[PDB]
Amino acid sequence: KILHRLLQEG
Amino acid sequence: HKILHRLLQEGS
Amino acid sequence: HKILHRLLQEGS
Amino acid sequence: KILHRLLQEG
Amino acid sequence: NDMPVEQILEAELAVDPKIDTYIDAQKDPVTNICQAADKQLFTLVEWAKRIPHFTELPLEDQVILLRAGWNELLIAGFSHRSIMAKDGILLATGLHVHRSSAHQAGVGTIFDRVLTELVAKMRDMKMDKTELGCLRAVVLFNPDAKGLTAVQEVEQLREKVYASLEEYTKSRYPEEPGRFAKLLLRLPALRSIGLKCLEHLFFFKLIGDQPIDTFLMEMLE
Amino acid sequence: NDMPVEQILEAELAVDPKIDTYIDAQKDPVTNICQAADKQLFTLVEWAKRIPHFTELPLEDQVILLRAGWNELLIAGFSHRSIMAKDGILLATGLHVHRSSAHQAGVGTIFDRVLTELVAKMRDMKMDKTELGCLRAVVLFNPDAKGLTAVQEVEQLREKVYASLEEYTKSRYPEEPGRFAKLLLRLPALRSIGLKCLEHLFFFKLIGDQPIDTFLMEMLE
Amino acid sequence: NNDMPVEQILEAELAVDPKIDTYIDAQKDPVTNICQAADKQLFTLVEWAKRIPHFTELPLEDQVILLRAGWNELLIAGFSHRSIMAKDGILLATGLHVHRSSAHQAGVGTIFDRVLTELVAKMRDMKMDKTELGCLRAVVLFNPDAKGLTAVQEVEQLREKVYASLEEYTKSRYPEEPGRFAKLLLRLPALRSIGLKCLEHLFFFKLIGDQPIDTFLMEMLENP
Amino acid sequence: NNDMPVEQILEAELAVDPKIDTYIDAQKDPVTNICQAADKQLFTLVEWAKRIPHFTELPLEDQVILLRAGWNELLIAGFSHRSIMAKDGILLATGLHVHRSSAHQAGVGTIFDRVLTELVAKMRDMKMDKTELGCLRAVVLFNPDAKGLTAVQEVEQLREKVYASLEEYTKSRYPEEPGRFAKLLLRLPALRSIGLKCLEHLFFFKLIGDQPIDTFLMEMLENP
Ligand SMILES: CC1=C(/C=C/C(C)=C\C=C\C(C)=C\C(=O)O)C(C)(C)CCC1
Ligand SMILES: CC1=C(/C=C/C(C)=C\C=C\C(C)=C\C(=O)O)C(C)(C)CCC1
Ligand SMILES: CC1=C(/C=C/C(C)=C\C=C\C(C)=C\C(=O)O)C(C)(C)CCC1
Ligand SMILES: CC1=C(/C=C/C(C)=C\C=C\C(C)=C\C(=O)O)C(C)(C)CCC1
Repeated sequence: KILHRLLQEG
Repeated sequence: HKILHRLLQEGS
Repeated sequence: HKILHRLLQEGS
Repeated sequence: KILHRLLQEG
Repeated sequence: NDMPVEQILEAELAVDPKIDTYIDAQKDPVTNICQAADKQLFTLVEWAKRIPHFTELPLEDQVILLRAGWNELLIAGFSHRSIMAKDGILLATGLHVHRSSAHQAGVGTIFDRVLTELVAKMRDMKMDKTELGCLRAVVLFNPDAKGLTAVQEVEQLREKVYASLEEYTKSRYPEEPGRFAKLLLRLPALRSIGLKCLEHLFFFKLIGDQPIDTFLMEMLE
Repeated sequence: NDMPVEQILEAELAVDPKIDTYIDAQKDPVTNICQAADKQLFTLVEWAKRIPHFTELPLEDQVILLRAGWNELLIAGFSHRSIMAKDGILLATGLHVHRSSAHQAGVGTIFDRVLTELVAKMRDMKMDKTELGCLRAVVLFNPDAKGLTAVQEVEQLREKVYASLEEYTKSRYPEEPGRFAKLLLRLPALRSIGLKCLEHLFFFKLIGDQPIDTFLMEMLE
Repeated sequence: NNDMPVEQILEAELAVDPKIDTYIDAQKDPVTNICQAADKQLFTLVEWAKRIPHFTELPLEDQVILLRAGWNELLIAGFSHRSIMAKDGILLATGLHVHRSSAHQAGVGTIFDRVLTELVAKMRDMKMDKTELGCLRAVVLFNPDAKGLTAVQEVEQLREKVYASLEEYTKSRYPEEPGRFAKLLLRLPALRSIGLKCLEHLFFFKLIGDQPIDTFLMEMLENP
Repeated sequence: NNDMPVEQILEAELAVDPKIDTYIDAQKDPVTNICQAADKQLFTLVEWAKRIPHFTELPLEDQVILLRAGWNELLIAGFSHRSIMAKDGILLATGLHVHRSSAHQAGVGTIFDRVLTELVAKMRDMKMDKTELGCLRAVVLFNPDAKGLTAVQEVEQLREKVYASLEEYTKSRYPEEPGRFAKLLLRLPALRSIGLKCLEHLFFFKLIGDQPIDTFLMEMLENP
């Protein structure tokens, strides 16, 4: 989604 | 069903 | 608001 | 879930 | 032949509402849509009376078909009309109901289904009045409807309708081999949205059975 | 002190419904729940009149508080009562409304929220009548409510209530340092479910504004 | 013609055909019988889907969406068709036969009769074969109206391909009957209606909390 | 006491504090201003969450559920608190100041005043600090009532830990005020009320189709 994106590259 | 019956008789 | 006012006067 | 499970080992 | 698409086109044309502009409502959309429906029910009968052979079915069957079909018949009708709106539906009373009113009034979710699964697809393929009239006729000729006497008669009438539709379609749109399928494949969505509307309507009818008691009314003002 | 938990307990006890068995209804659950509400509104006032200091607020504020608080006050009440049911709520009219009726009647989703976020948690921690009365008092003393005159007065009353609650809690449940928090942290859910109910109620009130026209009624029977 | 060969859809139906030649009539509580058969068939249903051309190239979140939106009509279509071999009853994948009298006694008679008269009898009278059944199911599977699809176009398009292959198969295998393709597609609205009404019965048996229901079925009734 | 050190929550608030010392009052259309600031803050909001102890040990499908359920109250709490520094206005992370007169002219005055009187003024009057703000936000984040959580217990439990640390910090940093902990938690119901009403305004601006809205914000309004 974008949220998933953001939460994985962490 | 009064309304539908009545309407089905009239046209023709 | 008639019902709430009236009820708020009565008890005491 | 179970459905995911089932759909991946394919 | 015997089930001519031209007379089916006639039947649709004869029931377009005579229609000005279309003002909004945002005020009681649900009410407005139910009034439009009641209003269109009268004209639904006249439409049916004009579909070939319909009135030569037994009287009893003519009423079963219309009691079984109306909601899907009315949904198909306003959906096809509403193609020229963006995100709204156009009622026969000349009112336009916006998607934003529909969510505000609590029916957002079934409304969206009408826009996405009916209106938008009717629009993307430019379904014409002839295809719509045929689809409605197929729905009107529902040989599954309970209690029918002339079962086999309705079956033959529906078979007629779709043969003429396929015919009309192959010839008016020969660039589109899938068109006929694509049209029939909208009927499941119609069926489905039809059922969800009736739930809505049964719920409003029981609500309206019984006013709110007077103190509760007072807290709501 | 000055805001004693004992009198708060008294106020709750004085308004338990005098209660037999609890028969189902499955028939018009929404109606039944709205009648129970109307009924409890009368007793809600008496409850309030018995919360210390409430009646020494200006009359005007007493009405603002109760117009602002009732729905959350009534939801908290039936939720706490309903702890002994499994998946249902117990109305003050002695009716039990099953989760399965609530979905059938179209309010399944807010109903489930009541069970999960209120009833089940009230049950898991065994919230007692004293904690419930305090929580309701805190809600009754809402210093954010619009148009209040004695703002600061309500603020002081709510501050009292929660100090006595914390006190009651630390002493009746000293095995549970988190208990007081856990109780206050149910108020957001209450707030939220309260708002969703009022939407429901406004929608039924407009439905009921206007019957269904007569042909439409006839298609629904 | 295209990229959606009916042999492969037929290969799909046949790989999941529970091969059953003797049934036991089951007068006990049919609802539990039907639930267990449905749980059981959910597992085959996924195997079935994975064997449908291009299904498994779809965004995974889309495979899940389709199966979760289509399971109830898909399984209804399955046992309605196996059931053409019974008379007034349905035939479960678990080897049980449930008679209509027994559905009536258990208070689900009406929806039961709707399956007999709208699906089974029609499928039997037009001698719907396994190829057409698979296509119909594949059409139902590739449902581009399902909420939350990310690849809507790919789904639409795979739909179109199934119904192009169906139609061509039909024209070739049954040229006596030029209406056959339409007759097939026109069973889908009943399929949709009856699928909604069964899901309503199920969801309600689940909410009453009494009626058993196993675990894949349960995951489905939580997924809708 | 436990496993949820407030230093680390405070470290979290400070890492996302947009450091801003001069604002421009924005009388133009405030709604677009607020939307863009919200889009902008959604990105920091995720950075913020990832820095909350144990957040990133949660089932991933749970991180998503929490952020998607908590974003609107989380961001409201953020700018309400930065805004204690204004008077009758709010201060956006984008450097704009929106005055209440201007919210009124744009027809969102009522919810605007609710933020001033129920959140900003209270936060200012009790001198809520950044530590308490972070805890409140962490409490809101670890919302065990969110639909679809798989690790409910882990969430509950992390909630409990935040509010245990909060309470102990409060007792120690503000022993003058024994009610402070309660005063903090009692701002959450208003936070919840005002969050619902803003989401209603947003969803409605989205459905009207006119009002701009960027892309992370849009993904949120499609996620609810
Ligand atoms: C879709 C819909 C509803 C029902 C509409 C039906 C069943 C008939 C409307 C026909 C019209 C509006 C006729 C016309 O103007 O041609 C209800 C009321 C449940 C509310 C939400 C949206
Ligand atoms: C929760 C709920 C609803 C509203 C209930 C409210 C706001 C008051 C009920 C109080 C009772 C039932 C009093 C008592 O018996 O103590 C409505 C009607 C929207 C329908 C769905 C479930
Ligand atoms: C039809 C029917 C029901 C639902 C069945 C469904 C949703 C699928 C059945 C799966 C089978 C029977 C699989 C197979 O046998 O291949 C319920 C429970 C409402 C009881 C009434 C009759
Ligand atoms: C409050 C408010 C609205 C919603 C704001 C929301 C949901 C979050 C704002 C984020 C900001 C402003 C982030 C930051 O500045 O840190 C709407 C759009 C209803 C307009 C009325 C006032």
